[PDB]
Amino acid sequence: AMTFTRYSRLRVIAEIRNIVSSIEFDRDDELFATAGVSRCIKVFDFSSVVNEPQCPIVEMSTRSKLSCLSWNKHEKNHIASSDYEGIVTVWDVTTRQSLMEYEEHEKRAWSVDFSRTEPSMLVSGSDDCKVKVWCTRQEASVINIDMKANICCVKYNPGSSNYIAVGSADHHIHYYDLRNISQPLHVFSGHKKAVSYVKFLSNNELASASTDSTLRLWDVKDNLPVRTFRGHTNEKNFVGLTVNSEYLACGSETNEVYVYHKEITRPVTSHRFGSSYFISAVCWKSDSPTMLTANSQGTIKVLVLAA
Amino acid sequence: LLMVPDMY
Repeated sequence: AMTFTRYSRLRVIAEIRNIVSSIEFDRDDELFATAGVSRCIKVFDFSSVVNEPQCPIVEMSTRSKLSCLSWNKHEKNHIASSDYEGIVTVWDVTTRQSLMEYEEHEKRAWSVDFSRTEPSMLVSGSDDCKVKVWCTRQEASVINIDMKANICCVKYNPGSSNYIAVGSADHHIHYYDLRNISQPLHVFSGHKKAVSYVKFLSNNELASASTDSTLRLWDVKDNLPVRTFRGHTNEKNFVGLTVNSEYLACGSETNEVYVYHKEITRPVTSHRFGSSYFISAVCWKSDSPTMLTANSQGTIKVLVLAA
Repeated sequence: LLMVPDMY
């Protein structure tokens, strides 16, 4: 561990005081947004949160409980949401208007992700067992993938809009090339329970979380299992997963945030939240040691890895 | 309640 990591703890540097389902930085890591069961997307200024004694600069009320947020990687002011009615909405946080309301899903949509490299493209996954690919210039879905089980998470590859990872209630990660959706490129088995999150560390490194109380690392160039991470408790809830080039962080049903270095299977450190409660959302500030966290009480903390 | 679905 000493070769790979210089950290032993997480420091709390700010706190905002139900469930927060999603917490995400905008394109420049300047603003962040929260959303969840209270039917409200709240936008905060990160530097104000860190420097001050805590009010959002924008709030947008919604028709349904929110499951996920994804900021646009090109249009600074645009953010997508998925909700419990199945609706995938693109919002403008300056005008507060919904720019697009995509309504084809028949059940709760659990996840939405805006592509980094083709930024008008966004993908969603739903309890209706469909993955839908959307373009912000078109009202109808561009691609539909009919799957056999509830979709819990979808994520675009960071280097190409042709590939998506799909975490399924069937316990597998389905990795698709959107140029030919008749079969996935590869289906990664290993998790013993539903796959609740998928996130990329890099073009070829995919991480997942599952209610089998593990995170797993996968090689999507050569289609190989790499590593399994253990320590946290996650047997039933969406507890959050965030990764960067070197680190994975996830929530726990013990109301603790866990951090792993990608080369080491047991945690570098953990943090007991001030709160019966579970961590519900986490987000790294890009490749820095700073991260946003939130729990089922609605408390938000800014944490930083420290020696 | 934020419960993950599971086909099994």
